[PDB]
Amino acid sequence: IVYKPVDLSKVTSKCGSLGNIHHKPGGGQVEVKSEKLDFKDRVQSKIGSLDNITHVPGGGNKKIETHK
Amino acid sequence: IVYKPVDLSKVTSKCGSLGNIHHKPGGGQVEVKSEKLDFKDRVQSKIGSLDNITHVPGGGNKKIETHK
Amino acid sequence: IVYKPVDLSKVTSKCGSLGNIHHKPGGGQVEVKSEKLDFKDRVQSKIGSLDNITHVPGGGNKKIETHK
Repeated sequence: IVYKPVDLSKVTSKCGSLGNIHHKPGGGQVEVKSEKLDFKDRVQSKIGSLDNITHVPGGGNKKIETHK
Repeated sequence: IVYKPVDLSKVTSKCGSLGNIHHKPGGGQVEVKSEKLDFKDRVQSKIGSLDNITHVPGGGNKKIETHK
Repeated sequence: IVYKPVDLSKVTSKCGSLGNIHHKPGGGQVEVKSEKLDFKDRVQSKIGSLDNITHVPGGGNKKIETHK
């Protein structure tokens, strides 16, 4: 009996922002004015002219193999 | 009995924003005026002139290979 | 008995925004005026001129193989 399985296989994930070009991007003025506001539970707020956001919860790899 | 399976295969995920060109992208002025507002539960707010978001929960790979 | 299966397969996914050109995209002026609003439950709000958004929950790959 000769048992010589060969695995050269590639499992690859390229997830998120990759190889992009952003030439001279520009956010104009942002102006937020607030008066007599009332809040009675949690507040999350974000303010800003130019944003570039990447989230990657994904992109995981799994490779299960078995020989008998 | 001679057993010589060969795997050279590829499994590629390529997910999100890839290889894009943004050339002089311009966010205009953004102006937010808020007066006498009442909030009795949770607030999320985002304010901005130019925004670029990539979100990737996906793009995962699974390879399974069994030999008997 | 000789057993020599060869796998050269290329399982591939390309999901989201790929290889686009955005030449001088211009968001306009955005003006939001709010007065005397009541919110008895949760609020989510995005305000802005020029948003690029890519969301990819999908694009995953599964490969199963068995030899007997």
